[PDB]
Amino acid sequence: ADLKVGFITSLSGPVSSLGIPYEKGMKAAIAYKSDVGGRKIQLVQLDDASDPSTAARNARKMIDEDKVDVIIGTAGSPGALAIAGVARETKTPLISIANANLPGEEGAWMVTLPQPAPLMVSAVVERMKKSGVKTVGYIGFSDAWGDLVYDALQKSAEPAGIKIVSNERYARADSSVTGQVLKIVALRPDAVITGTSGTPGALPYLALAERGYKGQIYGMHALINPDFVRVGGASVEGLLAPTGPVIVAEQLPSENPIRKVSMDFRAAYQKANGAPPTDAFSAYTFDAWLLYLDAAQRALATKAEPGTPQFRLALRDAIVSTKELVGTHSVYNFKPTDRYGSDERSRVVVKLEKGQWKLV
Repeated sequence: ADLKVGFITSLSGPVSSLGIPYEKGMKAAIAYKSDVGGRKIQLVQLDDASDPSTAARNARKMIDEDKVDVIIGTAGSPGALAIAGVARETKTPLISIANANLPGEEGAWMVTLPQPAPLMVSAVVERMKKSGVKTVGYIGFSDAWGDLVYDALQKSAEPAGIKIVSNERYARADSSVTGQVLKIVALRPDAVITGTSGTPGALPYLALAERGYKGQIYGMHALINPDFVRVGGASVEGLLAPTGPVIVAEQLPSENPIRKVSMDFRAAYQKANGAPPTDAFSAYTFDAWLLYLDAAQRALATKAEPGTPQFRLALRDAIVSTKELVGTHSVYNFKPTDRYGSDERSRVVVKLEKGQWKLV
């Protein structure tokens, strides 16, 4: 009989601008393949309105009523963590497409697809190494994302002998960052990296250029989007950042196995949505589908019947032991005790040139 899969994203509320791409990634996925071992897949979708309490109610309804075997996770981290808790309580695996870190047994029934920030930071620290960087200044948000980037910068740069000379912060809604950037320029670091996201992430770069900074400028994958690019304008020219390789698949060498899968994704996204994709979030949903397709195939070989707790366990067990699954964002290798499955193949460094991201 058929195979039921749950899909929760945000089509309303403050993370709809990510839940909409996520859904487009699900249409691509369906266009690429919609059966496992000859068995059609029935998708059960609900909208969490960017609300975590609603995401958890949605999950319970899919699990208790529709009897889905798995859920492919939602557009924000709060909602993803909410589903993760229902995932554990109901013994139903979750494939999270948002960066959700729930370590230990509490997260035994989830995996997290997006690359963890330290793996992304290490990529641009490696670029600093070959670029002659001996001093780096940091400026980032005064929240958990700013903290995480700076902590990963400490743990990656200091072992490699790069001195961090500034740790300035600012709030997301701040209009000015002049004071902080004045202190950074005075230290004359060889490079400045920021720990930011969205169009507020452009503020420090605009300040550095008005202040006349002629060093290298770095930033995170959260800055890879056309809105940041045009707000940054000339001030972000030459910006170095890590990215999941799908963004620049057409530039990848042929030995990079992510090029072929990324190209399959672009064609399937083209077929279902009418235009080629340019965002990272649709690609995460694709990878989640690829992971489910592969893990389902293996769980079906165990003779456990879909729609039963036993198959839910088989599917979880297959997901969290996946080996060498080539996706658009990573080559996924999962172990039961770790929520993440990305390694150094999960990211490349790009440079912003004439408004385009170029593989370095």
